[PDB]
Amino acid sequence: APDSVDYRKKGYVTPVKNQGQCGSCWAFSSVGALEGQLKKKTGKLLNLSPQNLVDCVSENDGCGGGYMTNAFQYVQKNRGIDSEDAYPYVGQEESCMYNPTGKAAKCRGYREIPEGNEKALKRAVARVGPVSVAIDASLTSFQFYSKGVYYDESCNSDNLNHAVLAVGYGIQKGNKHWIIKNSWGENWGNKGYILMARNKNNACGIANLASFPKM
Ligand SMILES: *C(=O)([C][N]C(=O)[C]([C][C]([C])[C])[N]C(=O)O[C]C1=[C][C]=[C][C]=[C]1)[C][N]C(=O)[C]([C][C]([C])[C])[N]C(=O)O[C]C1=[C][C]=[C][C]=[C]1
Repeated sequence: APDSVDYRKKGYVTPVKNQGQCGSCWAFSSVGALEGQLKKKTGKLLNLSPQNLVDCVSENDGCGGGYMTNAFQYVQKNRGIDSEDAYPYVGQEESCMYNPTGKAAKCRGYREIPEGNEKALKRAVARVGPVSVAIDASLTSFQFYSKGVYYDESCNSDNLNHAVLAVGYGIQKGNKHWIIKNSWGENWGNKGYILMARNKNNACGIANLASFPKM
């Protein structure tokens, strides 16, 4: 059977969102992993609140930045994250307004992935599901991508600036690839997604800041 898994066609992933002018890609990513696990456990997908993370994870910078692990730690220590209808995305920073009633998910910790480990990452996405990863997105070839398996010898594994979410992997045609869910509306890349090279020596440092929440 094909060495591939694509969570989109299993109801594990939600519609592609646009982050706007807010640097909350880390919030979208975190929430993306939370939704994947939700579906795994409860069997039903629901849209979680990225804004809830933006305004409440004080350990992070809000629209300035943040780490997914910090957002995980928050849903565990606060025990609950609202749904989108319970705490809509306003495209900017505002006072934390967690509405306990609107809670739609919980998590009991989180697990990282060995820095620079693509084999282990494959195993995670295969075993656990949608993993939150961070890559170097500061590159024009990446931004105007439209189709195919993305690869550029200048993607810097040391400059992780954009958080994203791995929804699977595969071989489009000869080339191994990580199926990525970006957060720049669905007008970007291939309807919101982008296939990135897999096994071509830790391309873009996709496996350097990976993690997954435990549920
Ligand atoms: C993300 O939101 C980061 N934002 C983006 O990558 C881009 C910015 C652009 C300059 C490429 N997107 C953006 O601004 O959206 C605008 C837009 C919307 C729709 C269409 C087009 C454009 C938030 N990420 C962070 O804050 C990250 C967190 C993780 C990557 C760690 N912070 C970061 O990378 O800096 C700190 C850091 C230090 C050490 C190691 C890793 C990270």
